[PDB]
Amino acid sequence: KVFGRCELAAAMKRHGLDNYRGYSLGNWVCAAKFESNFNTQATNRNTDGSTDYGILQINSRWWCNDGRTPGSRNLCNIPCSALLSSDITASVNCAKKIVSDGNGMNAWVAWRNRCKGTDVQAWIRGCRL
Ligand SMILES: [Au+]
Ligand SMILES: [Cl-]
Ligand SMILES: [Cl-]
Ligand SMILES: [Cl-]
Repeated sequence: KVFGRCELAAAMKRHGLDNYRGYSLGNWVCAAKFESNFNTQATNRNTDGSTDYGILQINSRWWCNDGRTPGSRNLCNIPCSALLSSDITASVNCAKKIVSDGNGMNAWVAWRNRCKGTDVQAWIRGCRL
């Protein structure tokens, strides 16, 4: 599913992601933007042979199982394909565990590169939450 900007922002809230580990909601929406352009079915291979899955490009090297990433963990105890659902509970459960990993949102290279320090509130502009 391709979520609307406000649509995702509200789903993320209801799921507790907003101010999670102290990252304000527009940090998340910003991250989802640049990782997946809001598309839950987004998949992307990395040079190391692992793949990133879904709305937040959760990586099969440590977080989920895809059956093809050699030497890999499944910290979120889920098959990577559940990270492609239209309901984002699974990706969000997993992202909670990733951002609690010690480096916060830096774990999303794209967040650090494109959202970190910018005016994130702009991503939840005009939304009814
Ligand atoms: Au959801
Ligand atoms: Cl594997
Ligand atoms: Cl949802
Ligand atoms: Cl932090």
